[PDB]
Amino acid sequence: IEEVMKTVANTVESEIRAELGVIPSLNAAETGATSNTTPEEAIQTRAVINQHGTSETLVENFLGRAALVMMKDFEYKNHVTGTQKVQQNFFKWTINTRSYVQLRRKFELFTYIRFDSEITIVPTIRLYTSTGASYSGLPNLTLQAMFVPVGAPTPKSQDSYEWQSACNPSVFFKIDDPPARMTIPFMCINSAYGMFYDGFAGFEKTANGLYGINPANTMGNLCIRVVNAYQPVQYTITIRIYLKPKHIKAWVPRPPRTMPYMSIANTNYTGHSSAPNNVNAIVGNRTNITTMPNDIVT
Amino acid sequence: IEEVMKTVANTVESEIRAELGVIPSLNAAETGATSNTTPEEAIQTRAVINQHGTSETLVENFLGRAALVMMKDFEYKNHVTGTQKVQQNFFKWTINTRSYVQLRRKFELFTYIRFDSEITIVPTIRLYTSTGASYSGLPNLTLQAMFVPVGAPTPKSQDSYEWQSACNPSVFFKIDDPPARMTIPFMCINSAYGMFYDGFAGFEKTANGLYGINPANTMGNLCIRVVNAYQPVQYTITIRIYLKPKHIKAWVPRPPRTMPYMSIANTNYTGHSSAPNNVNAIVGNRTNITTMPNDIVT
Amino acid sequence: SMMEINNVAGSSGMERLRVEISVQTDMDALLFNIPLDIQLDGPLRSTLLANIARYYTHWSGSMEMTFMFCGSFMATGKVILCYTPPGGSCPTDRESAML
Amino acid sequence: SDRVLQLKLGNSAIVTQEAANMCCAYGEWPSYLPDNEATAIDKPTQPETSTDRFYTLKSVKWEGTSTGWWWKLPDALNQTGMFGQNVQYHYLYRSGFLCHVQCNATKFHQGALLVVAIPEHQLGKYNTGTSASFDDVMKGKTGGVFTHPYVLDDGTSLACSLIFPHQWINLRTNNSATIMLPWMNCAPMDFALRHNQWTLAIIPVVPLNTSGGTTMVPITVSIAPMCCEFNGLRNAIT
Amino acid sequence: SDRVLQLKLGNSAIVTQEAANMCCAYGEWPSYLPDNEATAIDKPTQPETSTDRFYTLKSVKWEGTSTGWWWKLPDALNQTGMFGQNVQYHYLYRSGFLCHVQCNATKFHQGALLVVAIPEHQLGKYNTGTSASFDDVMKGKTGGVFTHPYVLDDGTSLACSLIFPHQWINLRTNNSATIMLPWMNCAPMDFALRHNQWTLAIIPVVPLNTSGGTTMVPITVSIAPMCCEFNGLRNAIT
Amino acid sequence: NLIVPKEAATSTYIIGFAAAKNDFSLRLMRDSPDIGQSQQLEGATAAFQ
Amino acid sequence: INFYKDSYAASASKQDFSQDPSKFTEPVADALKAGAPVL
Amino acid sequence: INFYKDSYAASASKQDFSQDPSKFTEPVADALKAGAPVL
Ligand SMILES: CCCCCCCCCCCCC/C=C\[C@H](O)[C@H](N)CO
Ligand SMILES: CCCCCCCCCCCCC/C=C\[C@H](O)[C@H](N)CO
Repeated sequence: IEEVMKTVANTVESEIRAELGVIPSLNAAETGATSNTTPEEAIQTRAVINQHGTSETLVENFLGRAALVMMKDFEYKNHVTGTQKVQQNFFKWTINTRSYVQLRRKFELFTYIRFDSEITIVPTIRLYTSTGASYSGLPNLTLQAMFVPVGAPTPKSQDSYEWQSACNPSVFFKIDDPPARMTIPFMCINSAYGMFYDGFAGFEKTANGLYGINPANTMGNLCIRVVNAYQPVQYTITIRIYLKPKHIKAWVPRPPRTMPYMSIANTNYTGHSSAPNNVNAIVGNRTNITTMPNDIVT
Repeated sequence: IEEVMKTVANTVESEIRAELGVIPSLNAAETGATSNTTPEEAIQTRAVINQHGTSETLVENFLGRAALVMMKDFEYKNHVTGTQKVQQNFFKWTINTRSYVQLRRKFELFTYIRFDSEITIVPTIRLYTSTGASYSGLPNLTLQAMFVPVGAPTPKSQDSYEWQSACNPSVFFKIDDPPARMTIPFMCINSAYGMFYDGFAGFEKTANGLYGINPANTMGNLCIRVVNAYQPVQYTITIRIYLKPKHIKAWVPRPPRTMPYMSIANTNYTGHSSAPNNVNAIVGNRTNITTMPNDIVT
Repeated sequence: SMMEINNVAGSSGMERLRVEISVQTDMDALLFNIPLDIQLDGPLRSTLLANIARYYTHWSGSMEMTFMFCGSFMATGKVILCYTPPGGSCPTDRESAML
Repeated sequence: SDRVLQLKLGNSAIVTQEAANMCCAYGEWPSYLPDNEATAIDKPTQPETSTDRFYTLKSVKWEGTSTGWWWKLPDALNQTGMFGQNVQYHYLYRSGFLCHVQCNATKFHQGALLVVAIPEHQLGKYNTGTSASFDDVMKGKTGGVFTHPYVLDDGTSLACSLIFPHQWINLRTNNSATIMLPWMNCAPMDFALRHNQWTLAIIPVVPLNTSGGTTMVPITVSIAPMCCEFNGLRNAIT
Repeated sequence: SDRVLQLKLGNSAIVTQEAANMCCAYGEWPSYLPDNEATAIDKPTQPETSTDRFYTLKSVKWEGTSTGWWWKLPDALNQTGMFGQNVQYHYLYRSGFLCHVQCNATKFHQGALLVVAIPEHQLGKYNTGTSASFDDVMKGKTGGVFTHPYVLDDGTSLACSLIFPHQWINLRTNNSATIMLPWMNCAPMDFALRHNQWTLAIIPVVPLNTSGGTTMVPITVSIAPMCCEFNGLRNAIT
Repeated sequence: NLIVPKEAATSTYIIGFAAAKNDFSLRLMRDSPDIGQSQQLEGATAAFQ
Repeated sequence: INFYKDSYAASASKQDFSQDPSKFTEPVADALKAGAPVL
Repeated sequence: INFYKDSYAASASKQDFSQDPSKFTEPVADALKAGAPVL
C-alpha cells in the first residue's frame, strides 16, 4: 500500500519461536522480490520507539540543491583590432545539463524527472596580466544574459541588434550586485525530461550521429554579453551558472554511474586503469575472500 | 458570441458519416468567412480532453515585455576648450517608438494600441582610450533624465537653467544603482495611439513632408545630462531606454511587416536583393511545386 | 491567409500566390505538394498563422488548409488532397498517397 | 500453486510447471491510453487478437563463455506478424509487453540467468568517443550480445540492475521467467521505428555447468504485445 | 439537397456536388456478424479506421470504343493497405463495401455510364467450352474489361442487369455514383483469396461524345470496405 | 481530370489558404526570425538633433 | 503590491481570457451553419 | 512568501512523506505473506 512515513519503523519485542511450517528467514530471490524477513523474526528484539526522521532524504531534498551546470570565461577587450571585424565581447552556450558529472550522476539516478529550474548566475572578473598590468580595480560592468529559444536569431557580436530582446527574455545584472536569479518553468514538450533516450532524433536513417540525442532536450541557447563598450585595458569575465531544481517528480530509478564519463552526448565508458572503478573491477581488491583489510588487532 | 477560453477546445468522438445534403468540408471563400469545417466532421476523431492553456499568448503577455526603444552614447569631458563656448555634457532625444524594428514590428501588428509605458533607463560607462589611457576605474556619476513636453523650453547645455525642472519631471539616478524606472501614463490626446496614420499633420496643403506624421504622436523630448562637472579624463556614457507596455488594449490587427524597414517616418520598402524577403519573393524558392526541400530519404 | 505554394524562380509577386491547374494528358497525375513546415522557408511561411506562430517555439493542435478554384464556370474537375503523417518520404504516386 | 502458470493471449498459450512467480513491473498492469492523457485526435486502431499474442523469437545457445543477450523490445517485433504490419503502416504506436523466458535443464545442470527489463537502455560503447551506430543498436529480432555485461554496456553496474524489474532462472528451482511491462514513456505514444521503450536482457551471472548431461541448452524468448493501439495511418514504410 | 453528398470513413472523405442519390443495396446497411449467425469460434479482429476507409484505384480512360470495365470487389483490395495485410494474415474475411464512382465532364460532353454491382458474377467465356482461367478472373486492382458487355460476359443480358443494385452517371445531370453493398454470401465468412462476393461493373451504354472539348475523360473508382472483421490468424500467404 | 469545353481556357488557377483551428496553441515566446536590423534607420539619429 | 496613488502605476493585467474569433473568421451578415451549403 | 503571479515561481515543496517501497521490493503478482514459504 501507500503509507505516510514521517519517521522510520519502530521495533517491537520478540520472543522464542520454534514453529513447524514457519520459515521467516527463508526466501526465494528468483521471484524478483526482496526478502521480507524482519528483524523481529530473525532475532529476539527489544521494543524501540524510533524517532529518526526521513525528511532529509526526500527526493525533493535530494535533488533540490544548486549545482554547477555551466562555467565559461571570455575576454573583455577590443577585438576589432587585426583581421577581426566583429567586436565579439560575448559568448553563446547551447543549454545542456550533462557537462559536470556531480549534478549529472545525481540526475541519472532516475529515468524521468519533472522540475522547475531555479537559475543563479555568478559573475567573476579579473584583470589580465600583460606588460602594463598596473592594477586599478575591477570595473562595475553590467552584463546581459538573454535566453534564445530554438529557431530565434542568435547574436553574432556584442553590438548585434538581437540584443534588444523584444520577445527573448533577458536579465541585466551588474558585477557588484547579488547573483542574478530567475526561474525557468518545466519547459519540456513531454510530461517529463528524459535523462536517457534509447533511440534516434531524426526520421531519416543515417548511419551514425543521432543515437541517444533526445528530440525534446533541445532547450536552446544562452547568450551572455558585456553591455559596456571596451575599456582601454583587457579583463577576463567568468560566468558560472547554478541550477537548482524544484517541485521535483522522479520516476524509474536506475543503477548509479560507476565508470567515469567521457562525453556529454553518450554513455560511453572506459573506467580507470585499475580498481576501483575499472571496467573489470568496480570495487578494490583484497588479498582473498577470507581477508579483512581493516581488522582490529587484538 | 464571446467565450472565456482558459484552455483550448476539446476533441469529441466522431463516427462514420454518409449523409445527403450535408457537406461540412465544402466552403465558399468569397463570403469573406474562414472555413468552419471542424476536425470531427473532416475525419473520424477520438475524444481528447485537452488541457493546453492559452495564457502565454494573450495580447497583454504578447506585448507586455521590455524592449529597446532608444540607445545613444555621448562624451563626458570638457567641451569648452576650442571654439565651443557651451559645455555640452548632455543629449536630447525626440521620443519615438519606430527606431528599433523588433518592438516596431510587434506594435504594427495592430492599428491602435492603448497602453501605459513602463520606462527603464540602463546606463553604461567606459573610459576613452587615448594616449594617457591609464585605467583608474569607472566613476559613480549621477545622471538626470528630464521629460520635456511639447512647448517647454529645452536645455542647450549641461549647465543650463532648464535643469531645475520645477514642473518638468526629472529622475536623478547613479551609475552604480539599479536602472531608473518610472511609468508614463497613457498620454495620447486620442483614445488610443495610432501605429499608422493615413493622412497629413498640417492644415496647410504643402506638396510633401507631412504624410504619415501623426499629429498625436508628438510626445515631446527626453533630455539626459551628467550632473557632475567634467573630470580631467574623458568617459563615454551610453544610455539604453527599455519600454514595457502595460494595461494594453489593441484593435484592428494588420499584416506583419515583411520588407526591411528603411525609415522611422514612413512605410517605404525595398526588400532584399533575392528571396527570402524580396519585393517579388517573400518566401524562398524551391525547384518546382513538386519538390520537397527537406525530404526523408527512405 | 494565402499560401505561396508557387514559390519558384520565375514566379514574381502575385504569381506565387496561385497554382496553375491545367488539362492533363496523363491520369493520376501529381499536381503539387506543400511542405508542412512553419520554421523553414516554405509555402506556409507567408500565412498569418506562420507569422504569429514564429514568435513562439512550441505549438500544438490541428491546422486547416482551404483551397479555392478560380477557373471558369464550364470547367469541371476532381482532385484529391492528401496529408501524410511523418516517418518516410513524400508520396509521389496517387496509390501511395491516398493511404 | 505459484510454481505452475498458464498465460493465454489470443490464439497463443504458454504453460510452465516450474515458474517462480509473475513479475508485474512497478506493480502495474498494461491498459489503453485514456482520453484524459491522449494528444493525437484521430481515432486509434486497436487490433486485439491479431497483435496481442505471443511471438517466439529464435533461440540462443547458452555456452560456458556466454556474456549475455538483449532484445530491444518494440524493435524485436517490428518485422513480425500483424503487429509489425500495423507498426509499418502507422506513424504512432503504443503497447505494453508480456515477456516470457524459457530455459529448461536437468537436476544435475546448474547456472543462473538474470532476466532483467531495462527501460530506456541507452547503449554505450567501450573505449571510444563516437556514439553507437544504427546497426549496433537496431539489431531487430536477432538482438545483440553484451560486450561488458558487468557494466550493462552502459557504465553503470550489473549489481544494481536489480532495481529494474527482473526475475531469475535458477536451474535448481525454476526453468522460466515472466515479466509484464506497462507503457514506459514521457509521451502518450511514439514512433516505433526510432525509439525503444524497453530492453529485455538475459545475463548468465552464474555460468552454466552441464556436468556430463546434454550440452546444447537453449534460451527462448516469447513476447506478447499488450493493449496495442496505433495512430496516423499512412503508407507502409520499413 | 440530395445532389450534394459527403462520405466520411476513417481518415478519408469524399464530396460531390452533382450526386443523384445514394443507392443502398436491397435497402440494407452493412453490419458486423451477430453471435446468432457466427460459426468460427475464435475472437475476430475488427480494425475499423485502418481498413474501413476509401481506397482509390487507378483511373480508366473513357474512349469512344470503350466496351466497359469491372472490378472483383475483394480481389481489387487484397493487395492494398491494412485491409490487404489483414486479408493476407487471416484465413477468414467479412465486410460490406461502399463503392463511389467519379466521372466529371462539361455541359457540352454527353454519355451515360451504368454503374452496376453484380453479386456472384461468375464470368463466362465466348465461343469456347473450357472455363475461364485464373488470370482471366483474378485481375486484381487493375480489373478487367468486358468482351461482350451486352450479355454481361455471362450469357444473360445487360438490359435486365438493372435488377441488380445500380446507378447511372448521365453527364448532363450527375458526375458521380455511390452504391453501398452489404455482405452477400451463404456463409457467415469466406476465404477472401478464392471467392469474390461482388463485381463492380462500369458500362458505357450511351457512348461518350467530347464535341470539341477535353478528350481525356477518366473514370475513377473509390471503394471503402465496411465493417471488416477477420478470423483464423496465421502466417501471411499471398 | 480538368475538363473544359472547346472554347474555354484549358488552364485555371487554385488559391490556397491555411489557418489554425480552435484547438491550436502556442508556447515559449521567442524573437521571430522574420525581421532584423543591420544599421540605424533613416531619421533614427536625426531624432537626437 | 501597489502603494502608489495613481492606478496606472499598477502591475500588468494579464488575466482577460475572453475571446471572440468570430469578428474575423465569420464577419458575415447571415450566420453560417455547420454542414449546410454555404450559398 | 510568494508575490509572483506564476505558481511555478514558488519555493520548493519538500513535504511529501508518502512512501511505497512495494513497487520495487515486492513487485509480484501474488502477494507474499510473512513466514509462509515463498513458492
Ligand atoms: C530571463 C532569462 C535569462 C536567463 C536564462 C538562463 C537559462 C539557463 C538555463 C540553464 C538550465 C536549464 C535547464 C532546463 C531543462 C532541463 O534541466 C534539461 N532538459 C535536463 O533534462
Ligand atoms: C520622470 C520622467 C523622466 C523620464 C522620462 C522618460 C520618457 C521616455 C519615454 C519613452 C517612450 C514613451 C512612449 C510613449 C507613447 C507611445 O509609446 C508612442 N506614442 C507610440 O505609440
